[PDB]
Formats: sequence, C-alpha cells, structure tokens
Amino acid sequence: LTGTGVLTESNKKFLPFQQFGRDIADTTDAVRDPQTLEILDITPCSFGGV
Amino acid sequence: YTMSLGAENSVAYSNNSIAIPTNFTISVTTEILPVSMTKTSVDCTMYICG
Ligand SMILES: *[C@@H]1O[C@H](CO)[C@@H](O[C@@H]2O[C@H](CO)[C@@H](O)[C@H](O)[C@H]2NC(C)=O)[C@H](O)[C@H]1NC(C)=O
Ligand SMILES: *[C@@H]1O[C@H](CO)[C@@H](O)[C@H](O)[C@H]1NC(C)=O
Repeated sequence: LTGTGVLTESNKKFLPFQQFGRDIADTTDAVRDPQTLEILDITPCSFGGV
Repeated sequence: YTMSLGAENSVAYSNNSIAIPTNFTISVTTEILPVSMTKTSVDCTMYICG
C-alpha cells in the first residue's frame, strides 16, 4: 500500500482478523503495522487553495 | 383510494347574496427558502490524480 499522509496512533479498534480499514472513497483510512500489531490512522497531508 | 381534491363546496351564490367577514385571525404562516448552496470547491487534480 503506497501512499502519502500523517500517521498517528488511533483509538478505533480493529477486530483481530482485520489488516486495514477504508474510507467510503475506497482509499485506506487506517492500517496495522505488519511487525508490531498496533493500529495507525492515515490522515491526509494538509492542503488548500493558495 | 382515488384522492380527494379537498372537500366539495357548492358556494351559496346569487345575484343578491354577499358573505362579509364579521371577524378575523391574524396568522403567522412560516415560509422557508434555501439561499446558499454549501460552498464546495474541488482540487480536480487531487480528485482525479491523487
Ligand atoms: C373575534 O374572534 C376572536 C377569536 O379569534 C374572539 O376572541 C375570543 O373571545 C372570547 C370571548 O368571546 C375569549 O374567551 C377568547 O379568549 C378570545 N380569544 C382570543 C385569542 O383572545 C373575539 O371575541 C371575536 N370577536 C367578535 C366581535 O366576533
Ligand atoms: C520483528 O519486529 C518485531 C517488532 O516489530 C520484533 O519484536 C522482532 O524481534 C522482529 N524480528 C526479528 C527476527 O528480530
């Protein structure tokens, strides 16, 4: 899963069998680290009309 | 059912009959209009090309 974003700790629990989660946009919105099984949110990098 | 068009009312017409109001009600009929759409703007290259 290649992409760009702001990784943070996340509060919402995955069930043990889940590997990652999605926005309604189908774009990923949270992930498990495959080495240490903690859940990270993937917030978008900040943007706006200059 | 076949819908009602409202109650029927044969108006009590004649060449010499008038109905004049003895009394009134003031009434405060609310009317609602939209005015501003939500101000969307889209970065079409971030939408299309990520
Ligand atoms: C005109 O209509 C109003 C109601 O819309 C009447 O006012 C009421 O009068 C009774 C006594 O007759 C009171 O007990 C009510 O409290 C009044 N209602 C309100 C909202 O104040 C009024 O009397 C009528 N007047 C005539 C001359 O027909
Ligand atoms: C793999 O990563 C975890 C921590 O993410 C670590 O505990 C483990 O020791 C690593 N594997 C090896 C062979 O060191």
